[PDB]
Amino acid sequence: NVLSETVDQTSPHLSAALDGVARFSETIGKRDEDVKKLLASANKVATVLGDR
Amino acid sequence: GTLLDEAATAFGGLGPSLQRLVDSTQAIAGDFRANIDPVNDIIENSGPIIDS
Amino acid sequence: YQDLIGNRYLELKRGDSDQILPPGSTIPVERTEPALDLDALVGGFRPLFRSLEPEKVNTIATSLITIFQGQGGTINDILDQTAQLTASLADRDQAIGE
Amino acid sequence: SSAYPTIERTLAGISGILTGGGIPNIEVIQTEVFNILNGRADQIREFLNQLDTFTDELNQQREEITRAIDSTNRLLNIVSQRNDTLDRVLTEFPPLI
Amino acid sequence: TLFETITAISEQVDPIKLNETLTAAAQALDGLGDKFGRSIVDGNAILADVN
Amino acid sequence: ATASILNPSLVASRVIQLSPPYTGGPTLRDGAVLDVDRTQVPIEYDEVRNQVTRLLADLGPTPEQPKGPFGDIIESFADGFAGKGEQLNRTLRGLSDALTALNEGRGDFFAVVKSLALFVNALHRSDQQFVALNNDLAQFTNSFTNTDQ
Repeated sequence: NVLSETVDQTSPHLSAALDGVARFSETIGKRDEDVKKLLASANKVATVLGDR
Repeated sequence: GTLLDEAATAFGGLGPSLQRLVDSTQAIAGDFRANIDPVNDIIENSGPIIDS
Repeated sequence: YQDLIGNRYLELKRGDSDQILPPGSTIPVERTEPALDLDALVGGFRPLFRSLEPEKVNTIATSLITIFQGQGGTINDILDQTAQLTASLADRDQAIGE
Repeated sequence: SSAYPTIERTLAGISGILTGGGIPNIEVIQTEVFNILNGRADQIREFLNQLDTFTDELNQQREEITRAIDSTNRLLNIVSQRNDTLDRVLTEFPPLI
Repeated sequence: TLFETITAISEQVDPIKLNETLTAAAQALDGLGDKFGRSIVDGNAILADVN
Repeated sequence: ATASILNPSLVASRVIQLSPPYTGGPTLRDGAVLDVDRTQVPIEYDEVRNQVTRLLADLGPTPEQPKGPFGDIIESFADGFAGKGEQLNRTLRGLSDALTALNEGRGDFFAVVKSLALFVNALHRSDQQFVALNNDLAQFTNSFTNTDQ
């Protein structure tokens, strides 16, 4: 019963959340290699900054 | 029948995809809790220099 | 099945095509099916009955009651706020890429 | 005119569901759900509440987040179009310093 | 009547879609169900520290 | 060994089976006593009837809930996800891709977090000195750019 009423209550607010999450997730998903290279270069630069 | 059709559409071939999702989620959350202290330090001390 | 004792019989269905099958021809395996095979039916219940262990069922039930009781408004707020924030973030897709 | 499903047909349908339906997976799923919910119900509930608060706080700063993204985009565009100057600086200033 | 009702449900079950759905769900968390709960606890701590 | 009473079929003579087969080691000696802990009993037909009746009454339809718990949950899940299958699939694929991308660079990202934490923790105490530095630098440069040449 709890699951039934939870789904009945949260259903109208789910489509917009799914759409927004999908779009924002794809924003990084379509640039995976760029993001990973950015993280590696940022690791090098931030290590240089922190050590000094 | 409708629920089974929707579940098949949503969970067609996402076996490895959802496996990677859950594994990445747990790894990121664990490492974030491990490094929460640097995160707190950044959050609390970045404001002074930037506002300066 | 003719009965539950072990008697069988062969059933023929006409189909739709009007092309008469010449005498002596053989119906292929592509349109023939076996009987119940009661042993397979009984053995298929083994995982279903093994998945009904009372400990796991009760633990999951109590945990779901604890987690999702009166949390409809909280989950609605989570969904609305994350929808708005993610839509605003995705409106800057080109900016994020640049 | 019609006919009731015989016991054989009903059991054959159930057997088809059991054998072709991937039933052996269900138990595994349940087991994993157990491992998710084993003594962590209250913690998951308070996590839902904290996630609600955190998401509200982040959503209240969406305009500032967009403005920061735009500003960083502009600055990084200018720096990227002066990347040649950056290279020429990093090639010859460190020896002087 | 009982056989007719069970047959009516069985015709709607459509075991192929059920099979693929259950296979995806079982592969989703096949070896990490304790990991997901531990991650939820860790995220609870992180949110308690960040909020 | 465990002496379990078995009922082979619907109408049969019940037997006692020593369930674990012998593979070596110490053996059961004459005059041994098996307690209730190491014995088993069949399920009986009346227990099956009672459990079936109990589950059907408890989890079945009620005047308050005409469709029952399972009917209500399947109705709510069918209505609550009607048309959201493609959206949910797209959301899950995007989330998996993004989270995998973050997880592959997770070590580098948290190295960034630690290094920036060191940097900010060592530089945050001098915010006013930084403002003074910028103002003094502006004045010092103004000291040489009063005219164009």
